[PDB]
Amino acid sequence: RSVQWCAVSQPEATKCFQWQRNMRKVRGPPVSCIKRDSPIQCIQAIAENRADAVTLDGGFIYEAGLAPYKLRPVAAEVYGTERQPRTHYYAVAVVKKGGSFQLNELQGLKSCHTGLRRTAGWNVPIGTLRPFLNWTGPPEPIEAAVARFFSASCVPGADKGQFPNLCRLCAGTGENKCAFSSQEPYFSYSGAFKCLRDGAGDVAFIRESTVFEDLSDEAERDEYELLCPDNTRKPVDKFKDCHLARVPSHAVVARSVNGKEDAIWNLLRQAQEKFGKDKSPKFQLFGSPSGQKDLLFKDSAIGFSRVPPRIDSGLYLGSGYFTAIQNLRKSEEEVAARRARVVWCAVGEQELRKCNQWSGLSEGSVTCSSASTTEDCIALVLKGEADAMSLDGGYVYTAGKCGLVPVLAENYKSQQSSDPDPNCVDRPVEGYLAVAVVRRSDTSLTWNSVKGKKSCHTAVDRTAGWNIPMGLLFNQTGSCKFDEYFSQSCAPGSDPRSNLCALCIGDEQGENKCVPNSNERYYGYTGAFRCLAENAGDVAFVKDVTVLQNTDGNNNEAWAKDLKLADFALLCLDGKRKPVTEARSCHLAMAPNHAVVSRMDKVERLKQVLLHQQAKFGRNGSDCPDKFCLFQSETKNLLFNDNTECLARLHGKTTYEKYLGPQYVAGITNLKKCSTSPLLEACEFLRK
Amino acid sequence: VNRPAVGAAMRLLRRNTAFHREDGTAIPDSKQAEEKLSFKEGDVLFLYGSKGNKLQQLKSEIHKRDSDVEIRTSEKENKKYGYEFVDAGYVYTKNGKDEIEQNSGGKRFTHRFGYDGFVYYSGERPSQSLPSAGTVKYFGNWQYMTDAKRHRTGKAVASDDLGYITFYGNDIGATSYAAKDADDREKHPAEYTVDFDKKILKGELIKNQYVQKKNDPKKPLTIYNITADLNGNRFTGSAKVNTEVKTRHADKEYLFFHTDADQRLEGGFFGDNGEELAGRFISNDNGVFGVFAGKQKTNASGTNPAMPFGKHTKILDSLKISVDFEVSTMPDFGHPDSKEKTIDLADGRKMTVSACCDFLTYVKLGRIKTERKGRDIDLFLKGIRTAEADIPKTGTAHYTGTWEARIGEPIQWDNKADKAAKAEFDVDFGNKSISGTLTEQNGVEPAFRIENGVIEGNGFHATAADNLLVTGGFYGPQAAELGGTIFNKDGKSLGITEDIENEVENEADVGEQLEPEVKPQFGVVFGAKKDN
Ligand SMILES: [Fe+3]
Repeated sequence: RSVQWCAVSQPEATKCFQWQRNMRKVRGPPVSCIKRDSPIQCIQAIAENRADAVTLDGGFIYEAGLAPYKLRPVAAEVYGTERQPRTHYYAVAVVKKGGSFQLNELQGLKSCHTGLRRTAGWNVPIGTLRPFLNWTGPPEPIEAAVARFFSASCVPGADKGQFPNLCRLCAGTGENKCAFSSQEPYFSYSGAFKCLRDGAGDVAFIRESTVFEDLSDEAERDEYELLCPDNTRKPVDKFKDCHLARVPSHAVVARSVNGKEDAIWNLLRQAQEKFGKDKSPKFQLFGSPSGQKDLLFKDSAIGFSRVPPRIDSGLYLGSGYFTAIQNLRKSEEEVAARRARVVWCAVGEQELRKCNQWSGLSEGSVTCSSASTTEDCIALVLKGEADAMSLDGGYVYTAGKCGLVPVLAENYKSQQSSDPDPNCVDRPVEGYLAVAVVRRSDTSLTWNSVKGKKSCHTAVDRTAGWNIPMGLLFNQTGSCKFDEYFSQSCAPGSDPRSNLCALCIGDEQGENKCVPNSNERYYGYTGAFRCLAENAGDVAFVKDVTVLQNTDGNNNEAWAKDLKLADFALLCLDGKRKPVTEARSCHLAMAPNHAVVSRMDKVERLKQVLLHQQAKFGRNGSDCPDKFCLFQSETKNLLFNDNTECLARLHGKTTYEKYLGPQYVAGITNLKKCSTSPLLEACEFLRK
Repeated sequence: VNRPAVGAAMRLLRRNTAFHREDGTAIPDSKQAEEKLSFKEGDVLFLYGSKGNKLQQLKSEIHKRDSDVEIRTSEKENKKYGYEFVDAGYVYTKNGKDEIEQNSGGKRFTHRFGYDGFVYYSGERPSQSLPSAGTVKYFGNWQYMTDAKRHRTGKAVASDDLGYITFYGNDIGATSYAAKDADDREKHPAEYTVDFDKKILKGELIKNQYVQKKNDPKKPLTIYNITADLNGNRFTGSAKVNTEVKTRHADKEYLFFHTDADQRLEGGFFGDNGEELAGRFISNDNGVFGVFAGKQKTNASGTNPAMPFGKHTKILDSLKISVDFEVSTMPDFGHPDSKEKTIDLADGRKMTVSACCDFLTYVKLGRIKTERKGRDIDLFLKGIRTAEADIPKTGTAHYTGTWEARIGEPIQWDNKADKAAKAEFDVDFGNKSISGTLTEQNGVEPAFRIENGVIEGNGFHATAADNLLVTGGFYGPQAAELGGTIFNKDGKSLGITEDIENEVENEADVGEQLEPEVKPQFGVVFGAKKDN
């Protein structure tokens, strides 16, 4: 199909024509530019179905994302040598020869920014020096109403009319005195670097890849330096100790739906292999007709990695830089609240409403915001919208390998309970003991007798439901093909159309099949343990204590009344079948706990909320026969788990590789070598 | 609370579970604001129109609350009973954003969970009559909706144990469709034995118990017994639990269903054959609003006194001419009921009606009109059958009464068009020889001249340019009042199914129900009381 492109620099719209021209002389897709003056018109046009893609820096991606356009990147550009490629460019502050000024004293000095709301000219620098402008700004936006701080200042693209300072030093010579154009002699890193070479001002706010990209005379370096954050100023090329923001890189965008990661990634990979770094003289896609820099694309850059089908603007832009792009346009007595509200993330309605009751009693110190499945509750705890949740070990893996940490862990009551323990907070965790229970009515079945039968387990991707059993069955078989194992099976959270979600029933009307929330009757521990006892599959793989808490009508409902514990016995690895009461001897394996995952932001704070509105207000110790009941309660295994007889003291295992145990990480790395996951691969993109 | 109608619906009972005081602190001893809620009686949300329109009114109310949510309807069970006219179903939604109202100081004072919905029952064509001889057996289901207390035992045990999915029963109205212990395919059936010898109706109301492994036969526990007393179309009476509940299950079912409904069970047979059944009730502590509905066994053996129409003989009718001409039947309350009343009517705007002399209130007929497709002029015949106890077919009757003629769009005439609202009939009971005068211009001879309206068995053709036809019907005390319509208006006519050459019984948009005739252009509806 005809794939378009949205220029912004139409005088320099020649790295646009040359593209389709010396691609049509090869064969040519029907490309064209649809020019405008400012980029925002391009974001509009693409949202307005008028163009396909234009690359944006940080702040512009943010503005291009939120409603009502919802733009999504596809291809994150790569910066560095063809041997060692990365996509994390930096933003630094260049100065005069000696200068004698540090970044903390810029009162009246004559600055040179690079463009309104860009992450090396405006957002990062402002946020860096924001504790100095001191603007009570519900009225009086930042632009200059508080950028009186500097007396002289150049900031292209600024509204020339409103404020006097923001393009004085911008020598635009006419109505372009202030413009966001290609004809502003002080616009890009090169212009807002000549705004320091000309000595007209001192502090340039630009990338790290220019001091060597436009200073060919390699003796003129030792005077220009980089204004560091750490109260000092170090020589230029040591920038891994002097840079100011590990921002992400200009990332070609395209619409939310029909944005075509595929089409433009295809033509872009052809061009990446054909016209990339150090190649033919047929208009490489990285170069410049001398006089300008980064001409409506990027220059001095090798290529662009592909951004997975999971990443959308909030995820792409990081977490630090996203909190920073937001908490400047809201007042200091507002965005100091957000750093004290533990926005909790539930999964599915029922624990959302448990969470709302909590929010009510919380004293306004714990709000709530929910999601549908732990994949998406992660996709929230990432982009800032909810700073906590709790999940079963296999999910501590799938999450920690997305860049989070475990904070506390549901310290289950291990078999050696023997008492009510008051110091339940600081008794380090013990994992759980995952077993494979079966009904001794049928006596033929042995260990070798698992394949091809009817059997249902407790969860997908959790440790005791889909990865300790099927891991060992893979280690014996070798065919990591997961539906061929069993004839009919109820594993909650897989596809619903397979021969692997045929033995599930769902909800009341019978619609929510295998959905990983609490609406799939046979989901979760008691869920699989329903699927078995109702006699539709043979072997169940579940945590042990459930076969202990589903006799004597311990669920006093229909299905768990009338049942006896002398009616099921365990499996083993040999083939015997002993009595369940001592699963300490012939279980299926050990496994790690669940745990409360969160971010490195707000982790000294989730030791000030959860530590004393669970230890108190909290199921054994101050109230809740009546008010809170945040555990085994009126509700069962929602938002926690109903053996959660405390919350933990994780004791150092922040780096989950230090938490999950080096053996289970090995297991799940052996497993997820045949099975991908919607998240894991995108989030392994987000560590490149 | 027993003023019956076509369709009712109670709305779920969302309880105010917001701890902190309105403006203060946490209503002093640890409680919520509304720590109980029984029902009221400004809530039976009467409905009207087509079943789909009633359902859609409920739907639109929930929509008026919120517009993104999805409604979990009732259909996916009720097919199991193959209903045709009456339904006792449910609507609800659990996609709701709960109502929060906070205070300035951060505190909160109102919190209503999002679960929103109704239970409802809807009937069509109330049974103007009933099977008469022997007993009859209906099968069908019910639905209920309880109050919403906060501790139905005093231990706050999980609201999953006692029956229902979480948060139902303890913080909102415990309900039926959200009950999840039964023979999960069929939860709540019920059976109906009706005996007209004593004009009574007994019924058993059953909640299927639970089978561990989904193979066994059911364990039916009858939860509500029904003793109802007939009154034509409707029936009043009492819903009350059995005692097996109170004895065995004093912790699971004796804890919602625990007070009778004395004189507070209403219902109506629907289908003009009394072959389907609707009803409702509310337990006398206003704690269980429940609506039920059943249906014939489809093996309908006829009754010997053929009261219920629909493959038997009509007894009482409400006949209404449609919009501007044709005639139709409007479903029958079974109730008798207007000169220059300049007040509103249920049709939408200000009825300026003129219906004269009221020395006969049993049968009614004549003119209904209403001023602000359209509705211009209204002829009605609302006539109730005779009470078959007063005065038998031995005697003599002289009827005088009401009369009204219509022609269509051209200028029409009134009761005094005969120079007097006479509609005069002479008949002998012992011979059933209805005759008399229904004047067209003046007298008997300058009118339609057909007489000797004998009655054969139940059927009849009382009559009072050859080969004409006129029909009537009995009203008041036993054979004591008379009246009907001329069966000679146009190609079609007035009264019973239109004589329009008998091509298709309204199987299309043409209306070609019954037998042919010739085309004059004049119609009249008549009635009269006995004199002696
Ligand atoms: Fe940049």
